[PDB]
Amino acid sequence: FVNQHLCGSHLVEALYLVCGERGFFWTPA
Amino acid sequence: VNQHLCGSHLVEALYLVCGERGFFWTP
Amino acid sequence: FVNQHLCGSHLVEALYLVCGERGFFWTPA
Amino acid sequence: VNQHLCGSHLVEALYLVCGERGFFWTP
Amino acid sequence: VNQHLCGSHLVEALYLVCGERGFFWTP
Amino acid sequence: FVNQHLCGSHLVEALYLVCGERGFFWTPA
Amino acid sequence: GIVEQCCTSICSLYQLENYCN
Amino acid sequence: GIVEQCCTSICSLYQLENYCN
Amino acid sequence: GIVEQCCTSICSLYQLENYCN
Amino acid sequence: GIVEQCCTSICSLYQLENYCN
Amino acid sequence: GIVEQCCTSICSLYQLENYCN
Amino acid sequence: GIVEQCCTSICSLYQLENYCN
Ligand SMILES: [Cl-]
Ligand SMILES: [Zn+2]
Ligand SMILES: [Zn+2]
Repeated sequence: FVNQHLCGSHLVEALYLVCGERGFFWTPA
Repeated sequence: VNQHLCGSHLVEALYLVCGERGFFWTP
Repeated sequence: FVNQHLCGSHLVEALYLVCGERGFFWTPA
Repeated sequence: VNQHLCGSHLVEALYLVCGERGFFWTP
Repeated sequence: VNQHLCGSHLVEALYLVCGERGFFWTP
Repeated sequence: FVNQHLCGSHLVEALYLVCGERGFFWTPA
Repeated sequence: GIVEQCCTSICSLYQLENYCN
Repeated sequence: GIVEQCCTSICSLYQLENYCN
Repeated sequence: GIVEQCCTSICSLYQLENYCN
Repeated sequence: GIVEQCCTSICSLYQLENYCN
Repeated sequence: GIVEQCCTSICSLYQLENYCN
Repeated sequence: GIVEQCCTSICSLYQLENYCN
């Protein structure tokens, strides 16, 4: 897996792929 | 319509729309 | 709505979503 | 084919292809 | 399913998954 | 065509579009 | 859910913000 | 239009630049 | 232009909408 | 190939890394 | 939070998975 | 490599095409 900074929509999409059917929470606050 | 690709677009769109308040993604 | 810098394809996609059926113009010059 | 998702990909592609000259998106 | 759009999503996903080791895309 | 820095998934997608049926190799090492 | 409402029809940003926190 | 020409068939970058300004 | 307003500065949704058709 | 395996069904990251170098 | 861990710092796949449901 | 040429420096369409198959 990539070893780098992931930000914004890129981070969100990464969570999407990695979490799969579990889904995820995106709480950037 | 492949739900998975649509999902990708949906979480991007929700990133923009929700901003600070964020969202939960629960298929 | 997000309060942040939007650039390149990210800005373009943001316009896509926000403008909807109106469409938009992308004139970065 | 869902025209909206395709549209998303299309405006990204046009971003790259058109570059400086830009484009108008008018569904 | 339009194979081309799916392909777009696939090469993004492979970017993330493969990271350093990279990949070959050969339709 | 755009004259600018292309990085990460952006560079990969650019290769996707530009190379078409030839495909491409993504070797960032 | 968001997938059924928005994957066959187009959802606007106003319909999409329903799914925010 | 671009949607009909390019959403069922694949458009190359050369066909896509038709739709630039 | 849109780059100075929304990429170098931050735009609101309304400023962003100034660039719709 | 990756297109047939993954464009009709969902591939996980574990199935996707099969296609890495 | 996820921004400090994975956007300002780098996250592993496991750290990234701490934010799944 | 492609990162030095097109991400740290700018690539033309031809330089970018050096990385097609
Ligand atoms: Cl799609
Ligand atoms: Zn980006
Ligand atoms: Zn898509």
